[PDB]
Amino acid sequence: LLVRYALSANPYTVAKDEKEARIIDGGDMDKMAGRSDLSVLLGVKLPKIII
Amino acid sequence: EFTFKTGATYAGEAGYVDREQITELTEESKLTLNKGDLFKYNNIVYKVLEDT
Repeated sequence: LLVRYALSANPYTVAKDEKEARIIDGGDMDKMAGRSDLSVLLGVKLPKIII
Repeated sequence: EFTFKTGATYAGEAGYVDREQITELTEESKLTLNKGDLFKYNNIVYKVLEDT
């Protein structure tokens, strides 16, 4: 089975240190990492679950 | 392993045979990674953005 998708980032999400540009590739996560505006992450620190 | 337990991915760039060549995250290997080169743990593969 073969499935093909795009999985690109939303616009207005220019990569850091490049900023002003017009051919931004919204697929390379390495440039887009953290440089988004429509999604805000927040981790949580909790005690472990003993197994 | 159960698909719905690990959360890892094998179909795609991660691959399975590819995981053989990937460096293993160890207490010694942590202070050697650089930009680019991947690393796996619990058969979940990451890649390092920021150097060291």
